[PDB]
Amino acid sequence: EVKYDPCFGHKIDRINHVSNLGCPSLRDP
Amino acid sequence: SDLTVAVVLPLTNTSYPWSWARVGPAVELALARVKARPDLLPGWTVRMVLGSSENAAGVCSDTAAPLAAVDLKWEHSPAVFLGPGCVYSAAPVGRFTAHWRVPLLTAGAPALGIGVKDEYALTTRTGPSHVKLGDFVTALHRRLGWEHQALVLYADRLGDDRPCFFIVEGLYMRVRERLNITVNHQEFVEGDPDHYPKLLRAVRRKGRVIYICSSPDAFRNLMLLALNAGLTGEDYVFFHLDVFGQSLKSAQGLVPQKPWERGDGQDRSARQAFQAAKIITYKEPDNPEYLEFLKQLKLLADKKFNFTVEDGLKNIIPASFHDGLLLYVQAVTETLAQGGTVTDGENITQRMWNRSFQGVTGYLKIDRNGDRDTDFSLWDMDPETGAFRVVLNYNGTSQELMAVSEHKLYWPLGYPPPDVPKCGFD
Amino acid sequence: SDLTVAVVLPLTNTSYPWSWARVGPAVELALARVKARPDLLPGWTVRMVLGSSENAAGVCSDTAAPLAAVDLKWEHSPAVFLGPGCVYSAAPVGRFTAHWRVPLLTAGAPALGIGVKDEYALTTRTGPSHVKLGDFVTALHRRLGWEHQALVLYADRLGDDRPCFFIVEGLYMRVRERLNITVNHQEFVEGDPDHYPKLLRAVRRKGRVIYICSSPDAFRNLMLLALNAGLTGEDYVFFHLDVFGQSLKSAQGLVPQKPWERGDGQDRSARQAFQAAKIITYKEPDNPEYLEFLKQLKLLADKKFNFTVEDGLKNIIPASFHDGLLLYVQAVTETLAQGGTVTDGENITQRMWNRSFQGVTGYLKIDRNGDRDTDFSLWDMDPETGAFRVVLNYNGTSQELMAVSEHKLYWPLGYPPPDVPKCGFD
Ligand SMILES: *[C@@H]1O[C@H](CO)[C@@H](O[C@@H]2O[C@H](CO)[C@@H](O[C@H]3O[C@H](CO)[C@@H](O)[C@H](O[C@H]4O[C@H](CO)[C@@H](O)[C@H](O)[C@@H]4O)[C@@H]3O)[C@H](O)[C@H]2NC(C)=O)[C@H](O)[C@H]1NC(C)=O
Ligand SMILES: *[C@@H]1O[C@H](CO)[C@@H](O[C@@H]2O[C@H](CO)[C@@H](O[C@H]3O[C@H](CO)[C@@H](O)[C@H](O[C@H]4O[C@H](CO)[C@@H](O)[C@H](O)[C@@H]4O)[C@@H]3O)[C@H](O)[C@H]2NC(C)=O)[C@H](O)[C@H]1NC(C)=O
Ligand SMILES: *[C@@H]1O[C@H](CO)[C@@H](O[C@@H]2O[C@H](CO)[C@@H](O[C@H]3O[C@H](CO)[C@@H](O)[C@H](O)[C@@H]3O)[C@H](O)[C@H]2NC(C)=O)[C@H](O)[C@H]1NC(C)=O
Ligand SMILES: *[C@@H]1O[C@H](CO)[C@@H](O[C@@H]2O[C@H](CO)[C@@H](O[C@H]3O[C@H](CO)[C@@H](O)[C@H](O)[C@@H]3O)[C@H](O)[C@H]2NC(C)=O)[C@H](O)[C@H]1NC(C)=O
Ligand SMILES: [Cl-]
Ligand SMILES: [Cl-]
Repeated sequence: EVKYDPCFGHKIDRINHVSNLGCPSLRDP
Repeated sequence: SDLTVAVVLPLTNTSYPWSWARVGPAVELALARVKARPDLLPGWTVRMVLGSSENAAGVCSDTAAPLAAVDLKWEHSPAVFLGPGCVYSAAPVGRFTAHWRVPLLTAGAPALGIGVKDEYALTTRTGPSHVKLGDFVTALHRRLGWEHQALVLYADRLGDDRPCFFIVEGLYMRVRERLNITVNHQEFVEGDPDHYPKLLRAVRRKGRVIYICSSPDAFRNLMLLALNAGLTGEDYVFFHLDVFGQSLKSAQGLVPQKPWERGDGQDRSARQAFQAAKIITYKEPDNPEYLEFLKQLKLLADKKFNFTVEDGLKNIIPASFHDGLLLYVQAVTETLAQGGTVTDGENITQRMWNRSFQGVTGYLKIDRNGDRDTDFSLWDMDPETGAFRVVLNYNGTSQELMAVSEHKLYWPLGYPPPDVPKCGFD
Repeated sequence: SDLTVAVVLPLTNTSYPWSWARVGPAVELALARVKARPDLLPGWTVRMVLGSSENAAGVCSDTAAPLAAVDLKWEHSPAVFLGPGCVYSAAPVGRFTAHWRVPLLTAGAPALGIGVKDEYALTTRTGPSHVKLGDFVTALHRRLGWEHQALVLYADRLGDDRPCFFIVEGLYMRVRERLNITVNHQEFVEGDPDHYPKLLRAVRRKGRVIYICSSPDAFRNLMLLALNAGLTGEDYVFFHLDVFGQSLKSAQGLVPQKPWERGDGQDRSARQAFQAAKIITYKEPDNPEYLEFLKQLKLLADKKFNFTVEDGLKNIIPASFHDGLLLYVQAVTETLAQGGTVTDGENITQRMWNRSFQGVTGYLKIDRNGDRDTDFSLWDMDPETGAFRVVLNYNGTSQELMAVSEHKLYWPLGYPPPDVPKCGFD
């Protein structure tokens, strides 16, 4: 599962999910 | 002459499937069985040193857990780590233990990235992985004719462990690794009414095979609205990704199973809608040793841990800690049996990997990647009483779907609807 | 009587703007100035203990750095941490130092999440932040009439620090915090030709005001393709997010500045396209003390560090470590001056926060959030020689755009094109 994606596979640290930029969402802080 | 096992888990918060009040007694049972077995580490006294993964607020933390790990590594120099179960706790701890070359054992940490064992070296996962859910969904689509389009909705936030994000990530990546069909995915916030028009609109514009990871109440509200909006099982199928069966009761009693029942007036409407709904869960271990383990776990947790262990799929986590711990002692025993030592993490780890084992959870297979194969169930209501029951099981090691108690996957049409409608989604 | 300063930076790899071969001599210059000043920490002997944020391969690490931090905290019990500069190094360490209640100082770690000081307590950032880029982009749109739509392309991957992701994240969040206009964002892989048809297509369907964070060569290729596809400055404007001016030489010599020049055959076509392109960078400190600092940093790095410090915007990082350190010693001096101690992290931190200071970088303001306000320049070619020069400056503390050397923002039409075309993008 070393495939590339804009949302998934980007390390495990809360620093990579502060904005969910590359992830289609409906939210923000 | 003695083997020290460092534990990093929620030592005080009892809310987690891998909470110590629940994994502690399973581990005590496991150690008791190592004593009884003269074929497992004879004469050694396995010692347990504990550290808590939880922060000041009591929830598992990306900071308390790695700090507790360093604290145990220098105070006690252990041979193996047990836990953490939270993803954000396990990722920094797992990175430490890989650098230390100390083996790590956990029935939690199911995230896609812990799967990268080139980074998470000597991490062995004896519980579920979220890529394994991708395996089930794959076998489901192949064995049902959905080779085109699926939609995935998942509740998400910041503040918890984002379990639906990591579930969906695992499903998403593994499904597109194997089927490479179009899988759309959208994140919503459960408590926000703004998102439910957006979701419903996506449901009808983005898929007919739809997977929702969310709380039971949110999944129920989406079904009621899909009904209210004319979305029926002749054209849609909604899978609730409810791996721990939060929407269901205990498989031991509580006959029957009505997730749509809430006592809120909509129970009639909700059961109509749930005819288009199926529920994906982990499989309840069926073997007799599992039930005996549960009885003993409950006794030990009430007595030595002042905790009351209730029935439910969450108990596969302490059972898998129990089994993984025994699987480790076997490997250490064999490692010592060929001149090795309890610090030969690589040798010990490879003995555990690509290996089948018999535990209180029954058959359990560790794959070549060091992750336990995960079995899944599929629930479905029959139109008669509207009660949901297991109609399909998935054996993660053989990747086979087998019908259950001669039941059939209820379809309002008679067969599954196609992932694309008659024309386009437009 | 002596103040231990723990350092966690790349101690061996010299590729980083916060590499020790570059921050080391700047910190040594700073400590020498503390000595010379009888008004800063009189009679104290400030000690430096070093740990490396970098892993076995030599790159800054989410694991080496927090391990290095714990090691320094228990061996030397320091009063302050310096660094890390990498985002993935600084997030675990910053969470550790917040838990220890030890102040942390860094001119790196510009990520949006480090800004959440309720988590990263006692973290003071004396270098650039990526939310500050959002401030500049906001002031740019307000002062130019783009209140509708913008598109952000950024080159991202896994394996490095994902600097374009964190750059874009900060821009995206702060811009929608302040303007709440529609900002589309698409990520590409630089070395993958598959993405360039996708990018070009998005450029014409998703915006006319376009920000690209990418390598200079990628940004050049995109312009050449935009020209090749009929995208001119009468209707598009491409901002290259190049904060360290990788696409430009040094502001000291190398007159003039031609990012489109490459000697590859396309230099003629590339200059045509670059007429539609402007370049956003950090601002070179203009004060005379900065140039004196550079001369001394260069000398000290060549002599005691066997490193050759070349000119360029990257030097604002070791300059900002230098200034941040003196800012801290002032606060410690004032804290001692009112009965405090060198371990009163909160008092020391609040003295540093919401405060203006004079350093080798000139005027620098730490805002209420503990982050330095960041000044930005905007480069633009005049049509005469096609050379790019600063034509606009942004003062992050006053949030002002002011014209530079009476220059004007070159527009092929005479004025900036509208963020929406005449009709829709369709
Ligand atoms: C999910 O699918 C898995 C995929 O196969 C199933 O695995 C299989 O499990 C069986 C046992 O349940 C296992 O069988 C044999 O295993 C031994 C190793 O080869 C072998 O020596 C055994 O033979 C002995 O015992 C039998 C009686 O059981 C005697 O009759 C024999 O003469 C012999 O003395 C045994 O036959 C398979 O190897 C194993 N397959 C794989 C591929 O690992 C899981 O059981 C299944 N899980 C569930 C819950 O259904
Ligand atoms: C980016 O914008 C910032 C936003 O204002 C600018 O800030 C200003 O910088 C000036 C000095 O550069 C500063 O001025 C006064 O600051 C002292 C504190 O109030 C005050 O005591 C000073 O007065 C003394 O010295 C002057 C000579 O300078 C004498 O004539 C006076 O009689 C007095 O004895 C000084 O006047 C502003 O306070 C400060 N503003 C803010 C809001 O902080 C930045 O300078 C600007 N940076 C760049 C590089 O352009
Ligand atoms: C045991 O663990 C429980 C789950 O891990 C935990 O529940 C949760 O409690 C947190 C608070 O720690 C709630 O979170 C919030 O986080 C920030 C922190 O300030 C707030 O500002 C937010 O508004 C947000 O509400 C979770 O929502 C909550 N979740 C659930 C499912 O309960 C328990 O509190 C823990 N119990 C003990 C005794 O430690
Ligand atoms: C000093 O730091 C440099 C930047 O941090 C670093 O550069 C880069 O080197 C890494 C390898 O460490 C390259 O990365 C790759 O990572 C995996 C490792 O298994 C490979 O499989 C991938 O294919 C990928 O190529 C980076 O691409 C490279 N980047 C740049 C801009 O140079 C230097 O190597 C470091 N030098 C020393 C002496 O430590
Ligand atoms: Cl945990
Ligand atoms: Cl660093």
